[PDB]
Amino acid sequence: GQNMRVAFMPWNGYNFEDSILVSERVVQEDRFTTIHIQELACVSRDTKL
Amino acid sequence: RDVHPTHYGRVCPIETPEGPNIGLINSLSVYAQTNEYGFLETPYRKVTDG
Amino acid sequence: IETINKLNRISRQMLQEMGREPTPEELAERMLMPEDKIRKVLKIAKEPISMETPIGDDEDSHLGDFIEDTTLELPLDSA
Amino acid sequence: ARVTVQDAVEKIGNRFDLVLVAARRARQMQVGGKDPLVPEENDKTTVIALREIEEGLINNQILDVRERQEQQEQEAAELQAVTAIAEGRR
Amino acid sequence: EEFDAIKIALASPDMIRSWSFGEVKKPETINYRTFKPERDGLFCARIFGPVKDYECLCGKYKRLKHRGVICEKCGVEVTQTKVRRERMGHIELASPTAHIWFLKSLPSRIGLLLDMPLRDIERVLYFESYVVIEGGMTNLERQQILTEEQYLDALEEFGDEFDAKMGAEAIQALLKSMDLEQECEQLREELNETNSETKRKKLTKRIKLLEAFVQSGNKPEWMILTVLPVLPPDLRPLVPLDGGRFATSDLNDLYRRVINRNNRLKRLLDLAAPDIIVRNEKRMLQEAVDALLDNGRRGRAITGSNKRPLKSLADMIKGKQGRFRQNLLGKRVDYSGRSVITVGPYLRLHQCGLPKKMALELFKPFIYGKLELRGLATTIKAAKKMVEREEAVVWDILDEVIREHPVLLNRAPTLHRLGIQAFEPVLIEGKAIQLHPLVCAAYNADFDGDQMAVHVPLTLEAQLEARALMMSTNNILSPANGEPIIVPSQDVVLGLYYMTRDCVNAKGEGMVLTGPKEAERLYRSGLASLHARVKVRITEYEKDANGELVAKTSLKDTTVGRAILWMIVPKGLPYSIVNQALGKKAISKMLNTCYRILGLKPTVIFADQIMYTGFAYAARSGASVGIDDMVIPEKKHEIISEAEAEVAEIQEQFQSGLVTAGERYNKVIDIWAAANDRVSKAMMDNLQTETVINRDGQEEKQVSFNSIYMMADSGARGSAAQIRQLAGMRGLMAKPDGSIIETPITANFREGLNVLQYFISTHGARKGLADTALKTANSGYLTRRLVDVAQDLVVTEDDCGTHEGIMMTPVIEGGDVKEPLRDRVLGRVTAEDVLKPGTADILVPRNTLLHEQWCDLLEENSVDAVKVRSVVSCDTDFGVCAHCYGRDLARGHIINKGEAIGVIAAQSIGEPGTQLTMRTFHIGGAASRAAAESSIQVKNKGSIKLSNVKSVVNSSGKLVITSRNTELKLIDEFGRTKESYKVPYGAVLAKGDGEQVAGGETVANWDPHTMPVITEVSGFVRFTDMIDGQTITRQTDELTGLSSLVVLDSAERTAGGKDLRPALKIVDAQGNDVLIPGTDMPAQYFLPGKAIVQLEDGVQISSGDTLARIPQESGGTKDITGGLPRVADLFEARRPKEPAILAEISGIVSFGKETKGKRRLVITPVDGSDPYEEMIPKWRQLNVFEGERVERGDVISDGPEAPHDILRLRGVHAVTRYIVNEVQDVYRLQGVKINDKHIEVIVRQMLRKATIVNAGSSDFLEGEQVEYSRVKIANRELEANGKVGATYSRDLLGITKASLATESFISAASFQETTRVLTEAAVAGKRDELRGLKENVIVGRLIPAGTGYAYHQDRMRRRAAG
Amino acid sequence: GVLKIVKVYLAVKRRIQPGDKMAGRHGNKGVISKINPIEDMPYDENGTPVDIVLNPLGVPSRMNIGQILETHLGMAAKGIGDKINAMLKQQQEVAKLREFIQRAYDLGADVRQKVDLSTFSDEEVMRLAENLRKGMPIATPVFDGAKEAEIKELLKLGDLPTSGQIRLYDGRTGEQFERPVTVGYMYMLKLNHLVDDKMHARSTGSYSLVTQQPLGGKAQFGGQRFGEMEVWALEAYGAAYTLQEMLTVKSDDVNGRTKMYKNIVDGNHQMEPGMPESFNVLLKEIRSLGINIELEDE
RNA sequence: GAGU
DNA sequence: CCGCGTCAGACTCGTAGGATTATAGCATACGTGAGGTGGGATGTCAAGT
DNA sequence: ACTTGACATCCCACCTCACGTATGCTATAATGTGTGCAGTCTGACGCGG
Ligand SMILES: [Mg+2]
Ligand SMILES: [Zn+2]
Repeated sequence: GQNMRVAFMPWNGYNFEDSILVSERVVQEDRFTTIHIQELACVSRDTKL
Repeated sequence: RDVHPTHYGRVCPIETPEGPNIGLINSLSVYAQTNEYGFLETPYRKVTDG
Repeated sequence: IETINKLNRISRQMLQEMGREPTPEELAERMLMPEDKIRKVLKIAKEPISMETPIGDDEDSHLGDFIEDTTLELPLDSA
Repeated sequence: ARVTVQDAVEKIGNRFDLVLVAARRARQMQVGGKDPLVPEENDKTTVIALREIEEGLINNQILDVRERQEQQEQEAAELQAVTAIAEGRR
Repeated sequence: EEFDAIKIALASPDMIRSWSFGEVKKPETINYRTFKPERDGLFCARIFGPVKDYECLCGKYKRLKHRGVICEKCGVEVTQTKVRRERMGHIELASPTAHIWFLKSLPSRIGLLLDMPLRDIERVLYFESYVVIEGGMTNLERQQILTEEQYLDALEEFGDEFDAKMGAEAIQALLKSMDLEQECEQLREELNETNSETKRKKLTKRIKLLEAFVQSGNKPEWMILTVLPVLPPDLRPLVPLDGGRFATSDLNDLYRRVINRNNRLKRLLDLAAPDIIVRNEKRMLQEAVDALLDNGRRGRAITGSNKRPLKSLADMIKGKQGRFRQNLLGKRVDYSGRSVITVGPYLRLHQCGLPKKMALELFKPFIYGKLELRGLATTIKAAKKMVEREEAVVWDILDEVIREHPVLLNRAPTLHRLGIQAFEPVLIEGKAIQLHPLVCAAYNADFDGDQMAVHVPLTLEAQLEARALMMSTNNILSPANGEPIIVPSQDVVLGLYYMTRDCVNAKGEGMVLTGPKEAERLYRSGLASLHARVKVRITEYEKDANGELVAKTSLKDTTVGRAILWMIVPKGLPYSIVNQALGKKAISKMLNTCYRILGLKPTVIFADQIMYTGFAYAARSGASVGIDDMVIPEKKHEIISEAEAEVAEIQEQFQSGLVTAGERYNKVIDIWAAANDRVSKAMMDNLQTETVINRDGQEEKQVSFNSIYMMADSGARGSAAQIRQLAGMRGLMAKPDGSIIETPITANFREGLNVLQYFISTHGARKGLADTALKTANSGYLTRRLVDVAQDLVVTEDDCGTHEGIMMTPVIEGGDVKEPLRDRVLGRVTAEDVLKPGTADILVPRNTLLHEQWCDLLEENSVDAVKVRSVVSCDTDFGVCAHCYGRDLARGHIINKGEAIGVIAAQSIGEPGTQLTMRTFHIGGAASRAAAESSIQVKNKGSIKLSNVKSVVNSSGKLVITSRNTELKLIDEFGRTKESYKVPYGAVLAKGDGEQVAGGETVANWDPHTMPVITEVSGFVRFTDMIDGQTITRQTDELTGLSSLVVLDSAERTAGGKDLRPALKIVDAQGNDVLIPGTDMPAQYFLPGKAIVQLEDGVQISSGDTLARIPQESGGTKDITGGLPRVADLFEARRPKEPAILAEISGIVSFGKETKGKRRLVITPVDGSDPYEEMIPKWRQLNVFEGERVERGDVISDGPEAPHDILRLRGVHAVTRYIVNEVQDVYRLQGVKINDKHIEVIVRQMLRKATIVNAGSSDFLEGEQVEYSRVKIANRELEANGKVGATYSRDLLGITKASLATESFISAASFQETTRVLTEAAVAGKRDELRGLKENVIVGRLIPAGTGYAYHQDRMRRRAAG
Repeated sequence: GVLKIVKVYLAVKRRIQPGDKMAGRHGNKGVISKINPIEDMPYDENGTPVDIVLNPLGVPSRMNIGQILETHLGMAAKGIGDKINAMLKQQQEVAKLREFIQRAYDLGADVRQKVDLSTFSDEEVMRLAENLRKGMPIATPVFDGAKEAEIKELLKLGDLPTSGQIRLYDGRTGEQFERPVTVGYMYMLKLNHLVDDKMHARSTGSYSLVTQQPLGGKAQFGGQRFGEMEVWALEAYGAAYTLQEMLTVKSDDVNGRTKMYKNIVDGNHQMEPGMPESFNVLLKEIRSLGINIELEDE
């Protein structure tokens, strides 16, 4: 994965119960962005129709 | 399912799916392998007279 | 039924000669029948698989838990 | 109210009654286009019904009162029509 | 077709003809290429209806113009396809076949009607032997088995008159010919002359079957099936997968085989086939039929082509994956969405974040309506096109609909009713749902990827019920206990704690402030810390009696922080509340008091406030968790090494041999326990305080600000135990099972454990997690059972006017007053007035609901026992009274008439079980219990006064207790029972009766892991029946030749030493039985199973010297492990393994007819003339001396009391009392508080049935088990008119049986035993009147509870009007 | 039966959002609640702003303290990177860089692995420096790991507080937090659980064949099962009409759901219920078993 | 493979 | 009291994809669904009505 | 606003055709067999014996 500067502290209930507060800087750097290669299949069948 | 002293150096006592699968499926410990008869074995160092 | 029987007896031989499978063309060759007819028989050859078939490898679903009724014009279209 | 319908609850008595009596008035607003007493301020009929009963201007008994009244007026006026059909019948 | 009832009976074969439209002659379904239905086949259009709407087979006739048109060529009727769900077909069975269900399912009505065992019938049916139907000849009559050539030896000689046959057809015949009417009368006449007990019981059963049969009008010949009905095709449809492949139901394959074999039978009949093959075919026919109905009941079942057993009709109904539970009592629903939860600090109490794309989809139809009415879209087609593009406009319309709409949030599992709550949804970007922090506790939800469902109540009524009844803001209180569910958690608490906590000097110590606002101004300028001690001028507000404003104006001493908090506090609450450093404790109390005194809306608003505050200050406080924040106590290795070196000394001193296994184990474990607690408290001191830095030379102290420690004391997260494992010593754990390991973990997670230690802990860890899984399904199942039983109980009446009630005490169970009267009784209606000599002769008016304030007044009086009107003692039929129930805890007020209290109770009681399993199973990674039951310690200075014991003074001089009935209480200044302790058998005492104990002095003493048996008299130990191998085991060493005898129990005993009761007889210096002082017993102390006899044969014991110690290892489950089944069992009314016995009526009892050691009691009543003789086991221990004047339900035997017996002797109130307390003991062990009223609800459901002695005008008679409701209905009608009376007695059924007994057979069928219940009701011709809940549920009707009360009572009055 | 087929690969660049699933190696896990603008997040005296803010209250009751150790060692690892990066920007001499680096490795009085540098060529030296510019990667092996004192020792070489706590300035207000907090680098991961998949909702779509109930799963556009549990909840309330909705208009009643749909568009919201198909399923299966069940008229 |  | 038998055992959701069979052939009689062309039924137009 | 007749396009029904379908007949002698997994739990109420 990737390593970030974490600060252990309670925020205004954004870190409530194991919930996570995180920086826009993470998206700025493009860290934790996944590539997902999804597959789809198109099938041309033969009905008696 | 429960944790046997024999698992020492053979299976990780600490790697298993939580829930009804637990106790059933377990990862092979690091250095561990299967012996001749498919029995679990662990490499150990000899100590000769002290 | 008798035609199906021919099919499978020949199938064994052909797999052993080729080292693999029989394509409809190659099969159709050896039988001297029209490929269309062969393919038809291949499809018709499928036996009833059960609606109650546990689709879930984990006893989740009896195939039925998939099947939708396309007969039903949708409440969208009924409106 | 908006947050807590408890005041309206207290005015009627029972929770369940409040819900059903309110539905009947809210339904009337919807159906008959019956006119909302307190200025609307774009509340849903949920809230409209709630407010009216909050102030105590709707009661199950007065809802039935309104029904009795408008039904009596209907019969009075359609005396003319139902009498023609009635003479026909015998 | 707007209906009243449902009746179930045997289907007549000709009734089956009636429903069936056509006969399925061919096994074929359809043509292989053209998938149209075949002629007389399984999917036949001529029989079951047309495939496609309004279009016949051959396709000449289509369109609505043809309705009821009957195509002349093909014979296809022109109609709706829908008919294929409702037309039945049928099969003509050539061999009448018996119905499997009425054979193989117990009891099997055929077998019981003919009083014939299963095997006989089998051999008959399977054509192994013949049987006699009708014997003109006296030699043989009904039901005689004949073999192959016995039938020939019979036929050859007799015949003519002699009638017998083989198989199901023979049984059919015997069924028609048996005389329905005559036999019933015969049996009662039989009864009239002579009735030996068990014979009369079975004869009674049979009478019941027979009478019920002919009243229902069900004909026995119907047991045999001639016509076989065939299920509609749509229910067993045949469908193509898109790949060309097909799927067909298992019904189709069973049915096909049925037809195949039946057709072959037609062929064999026309061919006149030989007997052997004809018989074989009838076997096969029977198989196929019975496989179709219920496969595998008959033994080895038909499998799938796979391997998998074919799924029969029975499976379809019955299974949990069957129709009932999967499709009927619950289903998949539209207008719902599901996704991940995310925190919404900004949301208000009644709100929730609803993702854009989710809500768009959900609220689709609402969108279209408004789109068309506003004219934004020409028609609905264009509205769809306009939604699927998605412009700005779309969002606005969504906004308007969502405005004032409430939506439901659900979390599985539905622990209780608040698992679904209503909120006003607020639209947000993103795909995540936002949940309000406060309500996380009720859903038991936490933010680690949990998902929630969001359903939409669509109608005005749904909307109403959601916002009014289900709204978050409406429901703060647990229906379970009266207390709040929606409350501070974690961070909230932490921030609050931060502010309220006070600190030495810091900034601006001793500043005097004009009002609260100044405080915050000071903090924000950095001219004062919130921790700073301050004088503030503040006006506390007071509620008056009528509800006015009471401003009081002066000097308060608080912190900055508390001044800020007083700002949040609503107008009229006293300062006292915020004055203290608030933890989880103080927080909840504030809310509670606020609710109860102030009221609803204010509390709502205030609760929200407190939430936000907490977040804020948590954030500025800046609390974190560093390595040094976990403080290793200064003296750790010192205290450890000392304990270690001393334990080492006792192990070396082991080889010397004053060291049994028991003593050593005890010694090791105890030294380790004491050392860890030392370590714990030093770690806690260190962490707890630690502000002892020099004030420029000398030092000082105050409450330090350690973050972990703050979380501990705040109750934010940590508790002491967890802390201990982190910074202290991890401690001892549990091995694989019950075994507790000798060497503990001295290290902490701070240090890090090693190979060995970490490995050690894994056992407990894995065990714990496996428990959280597998042991919770038991609790879930249990709960569902409760649910099912508790459905019909609803408030129908306000007050029936009962004077009866149950006397509730403050529970002084042993050690303290664990739950007082106030807590047990709050919000209940009272029955009667209680008098006590008190402050001025207390009297308290009855029929009164005791509110909080009533309670306060009675608290000052200190009444002990209160008769309170109970749910059980309710007079109301089928349900209870508003009064008998009391407060609906969740609402705060009297319960609403109509609300379903039954399910209320069930959910509350199932909820915690399910929770208290899961929690200490995934947080408590090891195992231990508080079992240092070492010494008693009197807390406050008072007199010592004893109730119930008889002690015997020894040589060392201890007051040693030899009684099982001992308590040790404490008297105060002017004579009362304040403190209470429970001391077991063999306990040394210090001060006896009368003498004064000074503060914290040791008055009692006993060693925990060892109950000694102590002798009352002196002299030589004489051995009786303790031979080696039979009853005792030699353990002997060398040295001077010492040993320790172990007297083994039943398991290790050989077959000859079963009855041998080992004893230690008390003989004197002379030989003869020295007798205990004043009493007749020659002292023979019966040493129990495994009694390790230290003091051997030949050592003169002084009076009070130990003869043999008895070890009892309490490993210590605690948790909900041992608890769960115990609870379940009390609720299932299950007689425990050793039930004690009681006395029946009053009067002087006595002995007589004594077997070896089998005690007998002949109780002859002084008033009652009759004597009751009851035999008693040899090994059974007696509590009683001899002649006493007893009352009914006098306990004599040792053990836990059997619920049934208690019911019978004591009656209702006492049994009910026992259940409540005994259950509550378990949940009190876990500290989960639940109101007794719920337990009471259940018990009333368990009392649902009674037993009749004596005939009414109705269908009663001796020993019939009829509903309590039907008895009271008979009462009304018969007492008013006259006729002969009926005597009744109440009966107790547990859970499952009670549920199955209720007159709602669809209810019972939905529960369990689907097959069985159906058959019983079918034979009974039972008629279900549909008053209960689940009935209407399943039919998709209006529940007769609450909101549905109105409509349901309307139908009831419509029953009276014709 | 199949004429032809085309496989198509979609490439989605899927960006992190709120509701995605993230965890550390220590069992501490969580959902993204909000993504804050850089300004909102606390910052160092140095001006370096924070990346993630994790709740300390997740620590003590879960009893994984190793994540704290990782955080501290993680800051010091980056502290190494800090100083090295600085001397890289400041060019300087090979020798001096070599000195710093080697004294770093040989930090432990008790270390096994002795990397006496010396022999290394200038190429390899500056090359190595560049690599450790990003923060030096350390190896605590299992149970045989780095003691707390050696970690403290390295925090001096990072020139940062040995307690691993720093005083933080709130980027919103400018107010400091009253006490220092534990800051440092921890190794985070984004799970295979994407909120993208977890999102799903259904109004109307395909229904079940036999029971005529809504199907299951995002795959069929299926609806959620409102189970007996949920039923129980409704029952606890007096909520009869909502329940009836779930039982009929929302599921197996065809005429009812279609009619109520139209009513909703029209602004009625009247229910007018029908008979759920499941119940008819029930009737017919019982009669197949030769058991007569009739619904009796009043 | 999720969580309670 | 042992016997053996019978009946139970959480909640929701989420993700991968379905076939192996052994099997003779045919000559004849009968039925069932379809193409290819004429009669009858409506469709479209142009004037003239 | 309407009808009439001419001429040109479309819809319904019955006939010959061809493949598809149903059932019979075969002769060295062949004649007592198949077959698996289910289970382990576990307290439980119940009848049978
Ligand atoms: Mg969770
Ligand atoms: Zn037709």
